[PDB]
Amino acid sequence: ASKVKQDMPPPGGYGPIDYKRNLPRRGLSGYSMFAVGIGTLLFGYWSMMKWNRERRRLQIEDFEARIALMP
Amino acid sequence: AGRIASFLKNAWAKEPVLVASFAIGGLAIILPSLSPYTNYAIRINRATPYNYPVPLRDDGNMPDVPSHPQDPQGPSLEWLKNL
Ligand SMILES: CCCCCCCC/C=C\CCCCCCCC(=O)O[C@H](COC(=O)CCCCCCC/C=C/CCCCCCCC)COP(=O)(O)OCCN
Repeated sequence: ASKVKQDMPPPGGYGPIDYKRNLPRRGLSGYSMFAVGIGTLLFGYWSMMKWNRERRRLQIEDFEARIALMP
Repeated sequence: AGRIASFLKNAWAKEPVLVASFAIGGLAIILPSLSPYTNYAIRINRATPYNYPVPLRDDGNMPDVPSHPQDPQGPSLEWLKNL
């Protein structure tokens, strides 16, 4: 005496189902990354130049200590 | 002018690794001849006392040889401290 009951889609329909590709760009420009790399290299070069000059001075100092002790 | 521009553009599009390698090698070849610190590097190398400085026998005719390390004569590494 009841209505016919069956597995049916809801009245109206279903919400949209996405199927198309989604691969967003999400990236910097090439110039930006190249510039960051070059700037990092230059900063490292300057730091290493200072440190190596100081190291050469220290080496000279301890070499002179050896020279003083040699006789 | 334009031929080299098109060739460089094609190379940058097809072989960026080779373009970068050739640029780096060319810079490494060229730049040292134009730098003022190469002389400083040579002088730093010459200033390192690996062996003992043997004193010279005084004969009374060397105004430019010190008789003591703290004497004003002889080479000075005052330039090196500020470098
Ligand atoms: C003056 C610098 C000299 C010293 C620095 C160099 C250091 C080391 C670099 C050289 C290593 C060996 C390089 C060998 C080159 C072989 C070229 C070649 O035949 O390869 C071609 C590919 O390359 C070519 O197309 C021919 C040459 C293309 C141009 C390469 C660079 C030429 C010069 C451009 C750079 C100029 C300097 C930079 C200036 C910056 C711009 C302002 C074939 O590729 P396949 O792997 O077989 O292909 C299979 C898949 N398809």
